[PDB]
Amino acid sequence: VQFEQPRRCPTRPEGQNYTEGIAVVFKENIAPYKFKATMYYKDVTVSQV
Amino acid sequence: WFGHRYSQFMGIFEDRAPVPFEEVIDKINAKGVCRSTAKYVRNNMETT
Repeated sequence: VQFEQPRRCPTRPEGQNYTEGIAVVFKENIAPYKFKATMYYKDVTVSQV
Repeated sequence: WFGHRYSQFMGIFEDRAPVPFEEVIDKINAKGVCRSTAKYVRNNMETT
């Protein structure tokens, strides 16, 4: 019998390459559109007494 | 009320009257027509 010769060791995987950047994350808009209005009307009352 | 040179609503009474079973069956489903009259029970009174 004889001794086993050295095994080939694993290597550290190269790793992940990351690109740096600036992000803006948008979601679906659920907010209603809002604006200003003016109502012009006349309350008309006829009382029968 | 009909004044001189103008007319004015003294009042507008608005009501929802059910269509009776008999009309739904014999008029609406049978021929696609309604009666021009509404006969129904409102405020414990039969009104036409």
